[PDB]
Amino acid sequence: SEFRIHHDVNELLSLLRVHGGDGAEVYIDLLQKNRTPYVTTTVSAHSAKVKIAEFSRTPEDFLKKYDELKSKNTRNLDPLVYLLSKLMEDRETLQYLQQNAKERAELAASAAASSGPTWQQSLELTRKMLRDKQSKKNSGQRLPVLPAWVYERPALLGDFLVPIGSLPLASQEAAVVEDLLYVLVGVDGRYISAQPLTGRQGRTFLVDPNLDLSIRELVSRILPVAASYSTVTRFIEEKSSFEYGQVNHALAAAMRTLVKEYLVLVTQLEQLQRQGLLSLQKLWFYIQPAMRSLDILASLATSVDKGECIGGATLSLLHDRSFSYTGDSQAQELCLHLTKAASTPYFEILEKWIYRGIIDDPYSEFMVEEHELRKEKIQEDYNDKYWDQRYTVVQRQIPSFLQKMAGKVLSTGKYLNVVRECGHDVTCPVAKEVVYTLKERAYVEQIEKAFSYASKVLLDFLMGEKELLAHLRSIKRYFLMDQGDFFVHFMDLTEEELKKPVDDITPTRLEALLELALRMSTANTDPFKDDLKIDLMPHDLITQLLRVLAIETQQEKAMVHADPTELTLSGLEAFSFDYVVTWPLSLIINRKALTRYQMLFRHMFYCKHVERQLCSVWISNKAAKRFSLHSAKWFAGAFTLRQRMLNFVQNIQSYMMFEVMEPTWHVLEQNLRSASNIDDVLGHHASFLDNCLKDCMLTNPELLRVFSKLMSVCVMFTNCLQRFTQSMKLDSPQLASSFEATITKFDKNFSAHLLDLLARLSIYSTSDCEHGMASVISRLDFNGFYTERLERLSAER
Amino acid sequence: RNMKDFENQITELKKENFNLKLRIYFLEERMQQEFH
Amino acid sequence: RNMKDFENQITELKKENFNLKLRIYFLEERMQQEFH
Amino acid sequence: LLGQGDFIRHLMDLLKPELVRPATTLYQHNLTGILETAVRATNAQFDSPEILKRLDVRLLEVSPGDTGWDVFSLDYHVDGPIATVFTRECMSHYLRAFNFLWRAKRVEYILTDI
Amino acid sequence: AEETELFELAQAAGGAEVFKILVDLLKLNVAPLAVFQMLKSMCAG
Repeated sequence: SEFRIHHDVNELLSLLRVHGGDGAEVYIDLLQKNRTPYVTTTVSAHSAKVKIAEFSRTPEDFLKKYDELKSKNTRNLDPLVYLLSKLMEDRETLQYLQQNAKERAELAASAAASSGPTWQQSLELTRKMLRDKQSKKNSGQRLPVLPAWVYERPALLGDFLVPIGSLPLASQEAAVVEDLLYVLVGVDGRYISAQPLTGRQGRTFLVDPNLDLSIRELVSRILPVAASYSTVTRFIEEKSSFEYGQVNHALAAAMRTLVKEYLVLVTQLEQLQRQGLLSLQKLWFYIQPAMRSLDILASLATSVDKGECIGGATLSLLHDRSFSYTGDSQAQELCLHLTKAASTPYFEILEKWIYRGIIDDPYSEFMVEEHELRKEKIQEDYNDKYWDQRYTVVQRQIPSFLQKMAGKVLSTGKYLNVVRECGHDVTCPVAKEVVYTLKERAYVEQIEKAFSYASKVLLDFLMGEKELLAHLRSIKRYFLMDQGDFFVHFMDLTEEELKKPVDDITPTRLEALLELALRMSTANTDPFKDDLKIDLMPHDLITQLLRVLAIETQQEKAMVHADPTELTLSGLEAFSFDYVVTWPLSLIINRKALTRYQMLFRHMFYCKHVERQLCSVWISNKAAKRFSLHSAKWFAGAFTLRQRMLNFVQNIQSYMMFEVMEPTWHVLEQNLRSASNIDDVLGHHASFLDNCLKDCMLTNPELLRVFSKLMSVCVMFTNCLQRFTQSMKLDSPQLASSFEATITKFDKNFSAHLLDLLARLSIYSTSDCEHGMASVISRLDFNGFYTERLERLSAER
Repeated sequence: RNMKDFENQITELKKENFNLKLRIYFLEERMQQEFH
Repeated sequence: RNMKDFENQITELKKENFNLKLRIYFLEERMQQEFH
Repeated sequence: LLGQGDFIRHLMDLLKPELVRPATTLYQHNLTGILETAVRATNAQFDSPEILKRLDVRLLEVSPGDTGWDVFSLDYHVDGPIATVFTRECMSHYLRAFNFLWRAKRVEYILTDI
Repeated sequence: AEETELFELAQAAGGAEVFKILVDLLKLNVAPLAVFQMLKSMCAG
């Protein structure tokens, strides 16, 4: 999709075998500047054709094929002409590309060497193809297939299935008049016959070869509407099929009105023949005005089936043919009525998808093709499809008169089906109908007003019936710390089971504690306290983040491929929360966003687990006030290093908590306080998410590893420290050898880590500028007895 | 023109690549889970 | 900092973004192949 | 046009050690917040945030032999019809006029400091 | 993507490799000249 272009860029670079230069890494940004949700790739086709013909080697075949392709009316054709002439002009690109294509063909060759139409049968085949593409495309919808007696029982459309060489000349004119009265009725004459043709071809009219040439030529000149009616009857028949569309059946019925008038005019002509007062000039004098009326609709129907036009593409062709028949008001006003009649089904469908929001496409003709999806998946998958591929948009089934606002229309329709999935759908407060017009500012203005009212309704419903701001408020007190009582309750209780190894403890115990803390606390203000939970991260917030950050650089498979079964998980290591938000209600909570809020809570829980551990170790050495101020020397040095690292912990906490948490939270609160629509909310949510992706300094792999090593060393130090403090309490191997004035060894390791930490906060943060450096590296030397060593370390770098 | 704009572009490119890599990581996790 | 550091980083970031796009395209193609 | 002098006085108060240094020691985060802090302090406190967005910081070329007070310069975003007014040629003219104004402004500030 | 019509156009070109990835790009609402410039950028090699 969005990267199908990147894939195509790489594929094109490979196909061209372009080694020198920077490749398409910039030309892709050129296409990124040449992308739009609408299409206006029409060029001055006359100018492009002239340029192409000038550059043509065999222009006759090119012109014939160009006429056939414009008759095919395919997409991206004219923009291809706008590229073709631009490449014939780019003679340098032309020479380098003819050479590149010859080389590609030579390479492929080397690799290979080393390694008549039946109009009725065609109509039946097309009907079968349309039935198949309607049944299979519906894929679970009843196909209102008409009785096969329609394809049978021929002549249901009603078209065509005495010597005259010696006849008197005036009698010949009158007899030819009578025979013509039979011919123009889709019927045989007495001297001029008709023949069925092969494919969508005209009724090959024969004529008395013995007839007078001047009369025969006059007949041939008047015959032109003969095929215009034979084919018109075929067109009114063939496109009536529901597989030819119900709207195209209306399109054929509309033509029925005029073909009926053409019949009525032939009937009134019968009145003059029944008066015995018919003159060939009066026929032609009258046939001239009406042959044009037949011809214009004959050509428009011929193209309407030659392009197989259907859906909004057919409406596009109709509006095109309208502007193409602009210049003949005898055709322009008729097509004005034709388009007006056609709009009814189209504008009703759009308003059904828009004015009501309920797209209903039995033939799947509407642009907005709602791609069905299960809302259960999005509640658990980090990938989301509901908000992206729930209401897909079919580009081909779209009229051109709304392409510019088709995107806003799609947004309104998506929010309308959204309120339907929310079960709170109502008709729009204004439900003015859409009328076909060559003008489009009316439609676009209606679209804008509808979009405004749709925002006013849907965004209001969102901030109301869902009230996701309260869910964010709890997403802050819970899932973002900020609930001091809750966090204290967790520390006082979950310390028991987080101590037990990841497997050692029972999740029944964990969920029981999760329930009991709230039952034994004063934080009942959570009205949605049930939408919090406990999850077992099957990785470390750091180990998973390590494999993720070290992606495609040196650990795409060196560490991304790492499995946690070979390792042991800490009881606190798997600790993580879970949440539940409905698909219609609070659908903003995606598995990816829950993953982000849980990764942030994971770092927060590692931090608070360290904080409580350090605080406990400090309280554990509570005898020093009464203990010897000198004999506790192996404890006084540890008391000093305990604040040496306590400051580092408090600083690393408060920095993010005050410069990473408050900014994201308050800025997202402002953005949501001024959010407009669903996309606006998604952006204001990303203000707290994407910005929080680096607000907590979560994007540097080297810094992540350094901080993890520091945390691991401080944890080990407080572990052997707890072992020593417990041995001291009881007396009041590796663990028995973890007290050898080990404060010095721990200082050597942790201080070396902190040296590299300050080195990173100076260098890597200097290369990244930012206030993070001044807030951490500069925060690291609050007094001169923490900066002098850092200043010497900086010199020693 | 500005040079601080090039600086901010770096931050935006970093956040964009971070979201891309988060999608890649979640996708790889899903691929490993479903295929194994 | 310096003027050329930003340009060199931008060039590297663009190359890395194109590589990320290709890798995400491969991942999405694998997702389409397996799950569909 | 090197108009409201309060911003220049802010730069004198702060950028004395940074602009004094050679162009090889450019710092961006501090420069970005220098003007932001002095916009609310100097007479440019009435400058609209939109005006501060139209304004920016830029650099010309690489030359370490010049002190930043002579070397360092600003930028401005010309957008929409404002971009159609400050044409790239006109943007060049505006930048050159600002360059001459800053050359004399730096000389004047150095004289005041002397 | 009307591969039949793309090949028909390629045959009627009578010019000097299918390059239908670019046809996909042109049907991806790509500019008929922004890619024209990239055509020479890549043709330079």
